[PDB]
Amino acid sequence: AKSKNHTAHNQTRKAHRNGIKKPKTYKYPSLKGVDPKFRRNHKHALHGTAKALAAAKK
Amino acid sequence: MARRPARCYRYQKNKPYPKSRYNRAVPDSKIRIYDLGKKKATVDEFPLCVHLVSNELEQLSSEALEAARICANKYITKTVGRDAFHLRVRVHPFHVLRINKMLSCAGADRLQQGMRGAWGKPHGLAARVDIGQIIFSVRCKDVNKPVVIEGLRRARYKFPGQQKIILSKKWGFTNLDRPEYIKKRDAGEIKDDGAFVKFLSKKGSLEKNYNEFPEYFQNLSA
Amino acid sequence: GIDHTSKQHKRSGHRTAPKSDNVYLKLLVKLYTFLARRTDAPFNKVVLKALFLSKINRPPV
Amino acid sequence: GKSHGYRSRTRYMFQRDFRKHGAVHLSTYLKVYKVGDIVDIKANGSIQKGMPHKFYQGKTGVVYNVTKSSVGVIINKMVGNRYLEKRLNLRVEHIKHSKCRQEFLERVKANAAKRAEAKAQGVAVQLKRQPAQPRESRIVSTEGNVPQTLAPVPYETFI
Amino acid sequence: VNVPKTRKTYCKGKTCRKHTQHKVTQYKAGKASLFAQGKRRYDRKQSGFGGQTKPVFHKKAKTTKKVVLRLECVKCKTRAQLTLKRCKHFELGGEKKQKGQALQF
RNA sequence: GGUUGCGGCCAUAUCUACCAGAAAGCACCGUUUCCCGUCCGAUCAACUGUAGUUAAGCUGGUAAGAGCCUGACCGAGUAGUGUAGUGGGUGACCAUACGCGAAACUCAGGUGCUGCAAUCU
RNA sequence: UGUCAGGUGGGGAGUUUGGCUGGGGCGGCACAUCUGUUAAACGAUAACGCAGAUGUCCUAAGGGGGGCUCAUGGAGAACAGAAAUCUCCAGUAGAACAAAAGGGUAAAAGCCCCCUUGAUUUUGAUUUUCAGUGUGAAUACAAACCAUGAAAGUGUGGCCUAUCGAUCCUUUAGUCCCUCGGAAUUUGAGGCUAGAGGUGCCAGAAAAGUUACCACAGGGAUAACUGGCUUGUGGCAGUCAAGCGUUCAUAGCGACAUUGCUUUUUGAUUCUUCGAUGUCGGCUCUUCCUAUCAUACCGAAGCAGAAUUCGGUAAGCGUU
RNA sequence: ACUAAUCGAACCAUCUAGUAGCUGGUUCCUGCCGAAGUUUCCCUCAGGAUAGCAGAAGCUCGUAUCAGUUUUAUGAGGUAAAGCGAAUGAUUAGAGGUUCCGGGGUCACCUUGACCUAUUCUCAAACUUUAAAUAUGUAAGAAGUCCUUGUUACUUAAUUGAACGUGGACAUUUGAAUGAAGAGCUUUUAGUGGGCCAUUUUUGGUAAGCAGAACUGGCGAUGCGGGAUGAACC
Ligand SMILES: [Zn+2]
Repeated sequence: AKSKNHTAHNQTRKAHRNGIKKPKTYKYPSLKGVDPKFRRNHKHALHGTAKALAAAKK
Repeated sequence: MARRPARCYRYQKNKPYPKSRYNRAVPDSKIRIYDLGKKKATVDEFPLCVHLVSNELEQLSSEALEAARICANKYITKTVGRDAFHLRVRVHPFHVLRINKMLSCAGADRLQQGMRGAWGKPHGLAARVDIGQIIFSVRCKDVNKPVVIEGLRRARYKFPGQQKIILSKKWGFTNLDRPEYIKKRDAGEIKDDGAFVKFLSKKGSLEKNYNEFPEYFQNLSA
Repeated sequence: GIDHTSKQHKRSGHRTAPKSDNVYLKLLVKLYTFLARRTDAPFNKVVLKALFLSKINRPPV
Repeated sequence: GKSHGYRSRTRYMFQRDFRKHGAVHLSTYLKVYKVGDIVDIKANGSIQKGMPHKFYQGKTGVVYNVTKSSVGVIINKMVGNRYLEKRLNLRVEHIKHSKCRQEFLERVKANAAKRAEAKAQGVAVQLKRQPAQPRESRIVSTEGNVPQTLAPVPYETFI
Repeated sequence: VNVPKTRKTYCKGKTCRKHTQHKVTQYKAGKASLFAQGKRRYDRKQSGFGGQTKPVFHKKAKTTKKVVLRLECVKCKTRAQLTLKRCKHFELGGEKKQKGQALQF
């Protein structure tokens, strides 16, 4: 009938049982939501610098 | 309704619930007069200051203050006359106590739900006090001292808990110790203001300091 | 009575022997167990722990 | 009933400080934010456009995006047993540079500087910081400084 | 709520691609137009025995309709839809407000 | 060092009274053809830097000034609080141990500081 | 008479008759949302906790720009009075900002004035609720086209925090696009992309009662008995003493408070019992408690005697 | 009411082993690991799905991209406290001062009806200047620091800058402390989704072995020594 509405008891026990863990930040994060003006550059800048090193590699 | 015994609301269980725009329908406090005796005497007329101080942290019901105030006045008045003292009820009845209204009639279980929506309606007022806070302050001439302590002793009996009669070293209701206030009053930095006194500060516009306190500048110069 | 920071008696979680029944595939493990142990070359250690992989973990090349 | 609106329980988090109401000082829009900068979040309530949620006030995270008037900040968030990544649209009025990171940066220039002279002379220049070490021995003289005794003071009502 | 009979809004009419003048009207649902796929199915399901076979709405909570505006480009005759918020009472371009006006009753 | 234009921090700059201001500058100030605007060239706009002028404004100074900003071994290690106890207390609460530690109050100071550019006895 | 159609038709048939809930029913909405507090200075946090509010309103009460400062107070000005309009001074906001509250706002986010429709299109990403799902709301952008401004810039509705709705079906718009599969055309239908018609039980069944004739599954997850916790309520006791008591507080009472005990009431609760603890009263019968009505022995009195009143030891003995 | 001891719908057989979110039962041992009663949604509250907690299968590597931790530095908060001679709201006592917007008593006539100022007392969950303690965000590098100059349709007045770079130099310490029990990732599934108590902070109630919450730890699932005895206390 009348049941307890809410109880955060043992909630932090549970989270720390498996450890509270960072998202393990990687180099080169996703360019997701990054300024579309900036992104439409970085494609071309990378395209230019790759061929430049390719031409440098001959 | 019959007044609930004070044993119920003795302690500071609940957070302060004063008269405000969220606390609309409340009765008024029983105590209305807070300064008694020769209340308009100057500060020097009543040098000795006695305090009735609670040693514990409870709630003084508003009307208990009124109840003790009439008793403290009544012994004091009849022993040393009307104008030999001035008592001030320091603490004030701001905490509004709550009562859950109940039906105790025949078979009241039907018409009443019990504890569903059991937020209590305002029952009265009380004065919240902590340890060491002054309840009553009487100021009088020093020879009157036996009378005021005994008179305060009769008032102590209307209060729950334990209270103490302390002979304060202050000069009356002032915040100055007796020997050094005498130096201040003698040096002339003190103008009465009906019931209390004005102090001359070393900081301020000198012209105003001269306006209120010519005697200090004359006393130093002379 | 000690506190236990980690799970006790925790199996290493890695295959130690091929839980296939294949006798020939255990002969190769017997050979490479000897080579991995009796040599300092990391290559034998690698191949020994690649012989235990399941069929899904041994994809065709 | 119960409310959990976008800005509930913010009676005091978005109050402008005492005598600090009104116009935001103009250095705010002048600070330059580059992707990788570590910034904290202190939402000055005066600017209503682009406020962060009340959870991020005080949370310090890196800037991943830089926009016309806003910058994009990454903040780790407590959700269950894992940290999530939260990319925020933040008007620059609500952020400021973190002074913790610049202290580390200026230290790095200090570490590089003293290591440079260590290359020439004085090897083992002791790069790493040292916490407060236990204090060494010393002599405490008494010329004119005889130890004056103290006694516990008797209880007085003082009232 | 009052909105004018005209509005200069966008027109993606493949020819305009720019803010153009519009004539605007209140959305009309239109005739139910039996032979619709649901109506053909519903008539087949309702015919026979068993009475009512699909739910019939009974409980009404809202009292408004989100008024939709039938934007109509004056040049290319392209019709577009714009939605407004809920409104108890709605008018189309009438009695333009004037601030410093008397208390006419 | 003063002034102006633009400012940074945003009262140490504010506020209320009094005093002072060489040179320059600022402003007040003079007039409505054009522009422009208002009930009203008072605002704004234009034009003369010409008739004058520190009275303003402004700037600086003065006040046992309020305020504001710092500090203080002044309050106060106070209130409060984290941890612990088979601590006291009927309870209310309180003391203790290991820590952290205020605010009001009082006292002592101070009253803008600079940045770019031009200019000035 | 046969078929079809319209009505009538609890005669009869099937089915339903929400949830939460200090048992249920009544009430209410705590069922979707919002503000402050509770909420214990990150966050999160409940109750049928408290104060309240929402299902709208606005072509302006949106957007931009320009001018000015508001509430109030004071001084004044024929009618003019506290309050008709004008003028000046002080005016840190004490006003206004559509609507609840809170936050925010001074050459403004307020009042007045000018122009306008960005309250538009394409989608995508992000924040809150969160499963990092949806809806809702919001932030930043990009590609466009517009609005305003001298420009910078601002604007993707209301200063911000609420103001709202899935699949199916209908309908409207767009793409003039796809399909109708034996070719073709046109109506017609079905698709794709944008909305609307609503589901407030608000992640969304289409749904009226009774059972004191009842039945089943169970439930002490939940009442009616008792017992237990507490004692508000009832009773009983105590401290102080303004007074009554001719005089006198305390012979006897005792207002105003205030401290306790009891489970001889009624409470509040749901811990035990729902695969049963036989549910009031009376008849009868025993024992126990003392908070004593009488009796034994006393003390006190405004007790001369007698009647009485209070109190002590005392439950042995009686109490029709 | 009665209708074969059966009646508010007989009896017999079948569909039928009808349905059950409900009750009871669910059979050998040992070993290792080992919980949950909470989120959200549901005509949902005796039940499910989903996340969480647990097992197993492991997989990639080999002391780290780590941590229920501290220090240092830098943020954020508005609770406790404190404050009303500080704002709003209240509030006790007085003291000093008014337009013809009231003298009510002789026309401007002392004239008791104001507010304003300097004090005084006590406050506040929906007040606050200020403001702790605890708890809380980030950082403490080799994915970094510095130098050189290449790409870009982006940005700047610019061959300025932004991002990514290219090549060069960066051990006693590769840039605080302590520890690491290996670290990281995946799959999959069981059970659970009725909780209860203790300290402290708490809300409603007079109070409760009352109802609801926050942190922590326990009992559930746990024996053993103590509290004569008891799930929680030591
Ligand atoms: Zn068009």
